[PDB]
Amino acid sequence: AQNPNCNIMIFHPTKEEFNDFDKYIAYMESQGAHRAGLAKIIPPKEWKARETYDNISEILIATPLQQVASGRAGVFTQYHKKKKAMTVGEYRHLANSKKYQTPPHQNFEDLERKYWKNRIYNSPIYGADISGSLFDENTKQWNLGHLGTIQDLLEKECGVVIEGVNTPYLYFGMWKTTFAWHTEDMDLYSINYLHLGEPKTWYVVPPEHGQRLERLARELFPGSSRGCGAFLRHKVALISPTVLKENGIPFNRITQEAGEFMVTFPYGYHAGFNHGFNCAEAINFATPRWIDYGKMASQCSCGEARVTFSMDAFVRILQPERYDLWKRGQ
Ligand SMILES: [NH3+]NC(=O)c1cccc(-c2nn[nH]n2)c1
Ligand SMILES: [Cl-]
Ligand code: NA
Ligand code: NI
Ligand SMILES: [Zn+2]
Repeated sequence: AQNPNCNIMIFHPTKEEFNDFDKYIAYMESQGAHRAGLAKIIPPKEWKARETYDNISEILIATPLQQVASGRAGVFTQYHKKKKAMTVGEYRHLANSKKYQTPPHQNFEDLERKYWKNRIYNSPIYGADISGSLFDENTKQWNLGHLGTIQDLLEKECGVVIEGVNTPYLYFGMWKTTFAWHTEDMDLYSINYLHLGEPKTWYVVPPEHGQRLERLARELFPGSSRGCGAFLRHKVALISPTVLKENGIPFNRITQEAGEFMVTFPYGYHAGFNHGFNCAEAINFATPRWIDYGKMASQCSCGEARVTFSMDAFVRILQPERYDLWKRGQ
């Protein structure tokens, strides 16, 4: 059995191995990468996403979000307060201001300690889920806007055409910008590229142990759990590595740097934070191995989670018994 301890694996594909995306995902899984929930892929030296990042300043962040915490340093929720629009250039200047800039620190571990000690006392601002892409159209390898669609995957595996599209999103982060514990919609894969800037630290729970995390979350956020049987779907709960370790929850951590890809695997819970101003791009995707995870994915039907149009078909076809109840929550 490959990677029995569910360690996060790091891959260094050659330029030849970088041609066929699906093939490489399958190769990583043949090595047990998925057991960890998250893998890092370092592109070959011959590859680049686009020529420069010199001309990105005019991109608009239509609704920046201020992430306001409640709770305690290691166990907190965050809610997203909407702010007035601003450009990426304006956001970059804000991230670098004395109020929001990354503090002096010795190494990634010192910064990690400062994050978990101090995050709740600040409210960082970020740009999230901005449809768009920064890959140049001439980048033919691992271009996140040119991947096979989930709708086509389902059609290929199960035989029926469905409506819906699948396009990338941009994220602009600053110090302490936080992504709460979650799996992807319908327990899809994700792929995540860090285009520019400071690092992003990730925490992940092996898929085989996701229920352990759920059980702990239920204990630590008891009101939220009563409100929804899949409340981690809401993407607002944080639990620190110290608290995870105290509670015996299996997990791993890794820092992604600019120029690196991260893949999350079906039912791999993840959370993390940004070290300073950065830009990432991400998209969900599927493979044949996802289908069984999609069939079995929990769903939030309390109303809070969101309205993702593309998800409808996925629930409708894979989860017919649940569909009407889920559709009401939409
Ligand atoms: N699955 N991918 C993610 O959860 C992900 C991808 C890119 C950026 C972020 C993110 N970075 N800061 N807040 N959220 C999350
Ligand atoms: Cl700090
Ligand atoms: Na470990
Ligand atoms: Ni995610
Ligand atoms: Zn819910």
